[PDB]
Amino acid sequence: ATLYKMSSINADFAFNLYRRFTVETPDKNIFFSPVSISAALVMLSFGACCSTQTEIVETLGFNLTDTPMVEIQHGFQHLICSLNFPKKELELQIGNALFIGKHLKPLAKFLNDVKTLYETEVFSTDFSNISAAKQEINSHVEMQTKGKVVGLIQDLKPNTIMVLVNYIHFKAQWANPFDPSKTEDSSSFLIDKTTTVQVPMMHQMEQYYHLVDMELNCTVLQMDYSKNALALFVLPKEGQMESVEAAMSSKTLKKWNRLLQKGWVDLFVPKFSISATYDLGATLLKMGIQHAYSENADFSGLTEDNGLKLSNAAHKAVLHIGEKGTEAAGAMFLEAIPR
Amino acid sequence: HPIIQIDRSFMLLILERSTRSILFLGKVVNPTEA
Ligand SMILES: O=C(N[C@@H](Cc1cc(I)c(Oc2cc(I)c(O)c(I)c2)c(I)c1)C(=O)O)c1ccc2c(c1)C(=O)OC21c2ccc(O)cc2Oc2cc(O)ccc21
Ligand SMILES: [Ca+2]
Repeated sequence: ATLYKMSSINADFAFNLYRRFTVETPDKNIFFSPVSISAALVMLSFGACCSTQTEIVETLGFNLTDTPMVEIQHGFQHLICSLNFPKKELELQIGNALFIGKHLKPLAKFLNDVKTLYETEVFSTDFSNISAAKQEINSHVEMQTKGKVVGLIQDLKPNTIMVLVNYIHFKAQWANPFDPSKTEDSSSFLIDKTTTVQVPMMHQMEQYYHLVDMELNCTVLQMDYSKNALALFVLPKEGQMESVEAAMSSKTLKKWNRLLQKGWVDLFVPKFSISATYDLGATLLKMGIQHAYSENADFSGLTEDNGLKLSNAAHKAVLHIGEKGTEAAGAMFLEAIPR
Repeated sequence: HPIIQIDRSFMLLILERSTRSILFLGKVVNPTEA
């Protein structure tokens, strides 16, 4: 109810970022956690002031006249809390870690806030040994994602003085699992007009919510997990992927939620894993986060001396879909250097 | 019954119900990409 308006803005941010990725890497796999990316940037905004702060939340899709800064902060705090609330049969955890340089002067308020309100672990980190620091952070992310996100950080700047990381791990079982005895070992999957790859193809005949969107010329299939989560598969008609991508929005999701109807489907779904990485520094800059990178960055709410600025950002996310369910994880990295 | 065969490029969303959050979003073009 109160979360919905925010999650909807978060969804339109997800689709806008998705469309930037389709320009960066056309006709290629895309996979990311929008909630991870949004949550990491809102955390950074908690210590920002003035235009540095407003640029971040506006880039995330918020209108400050509609949703005041304090409301955005409270909302995201409530969102993280709700997502982490234990739900039987569902593994879902989203958390943050702050790796603070030995000589940093973080404000006691910033630290207590993130720890108490934003599921944050704080670690005193010696960045003078940059190789060891990078390994500590990568290993932490690896642990918190149940081993699924390995080597998040490829390079760490030698003058790094703070790193903020967000992680998400998700593991769920299908409401109606596939029988591996009905999985075809090797089936064709079209990757371009003249080329197929072979994948195992799972097969079941069950009642699912589904629709054909008559305007967008795509099939939409909902597959429930056993509690509090679902997967939506969107299968455009031949030649329609670009137009469907253009149309993806919270408005479109609301339309589909009304139109979905449960009935029998003879369903074939591939068993597969993929992984994706994104260097987000320049993308976030293009999207409107400018002052955070500048020599006049205003993070006066974070450290005593306003002594840092954003230098780099990256995301990695992984997916596996099989007969039992789905396991996915992601992590976001934000690097800071002296201002 | 209608057949739905996910045997070519598709988009995928993983949603959490209680908050209506998109946890993951993607497009699968080549499911065997390393
Ligand atoms: O079809 C159902 N609607 C679900 C599925 C759904 C669909 C979509 I699109 C989205 O994304 C989304 C929607 C909206 I509005 C907005 O604004 C955004 I931004 C994104 C989501 I999130 C979810 C829905 O919850 O909206 C459906 C609803 C409920 C159920 C089923 C389908 C179903 O198979 O059984 C239930 C169900 C599901 C899970 C669960 O833990 C319990 C439960 O119980 C009940 C009880 C009743 O009375 C009816 C249905 C179901
Ligand atoms: Ca076989």
